[PDB]
Amino acid sequence: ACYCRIPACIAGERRYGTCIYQGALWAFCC
Repeated sequence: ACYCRIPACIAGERRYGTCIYQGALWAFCC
């Protein structure tokens, strides 16, 4: 499953792009 995370993805995940969500920037993680 994919999630938005600050400031990076958690172990096991990979960063696929960026989220713009509620005025902040996030790592898009899958």
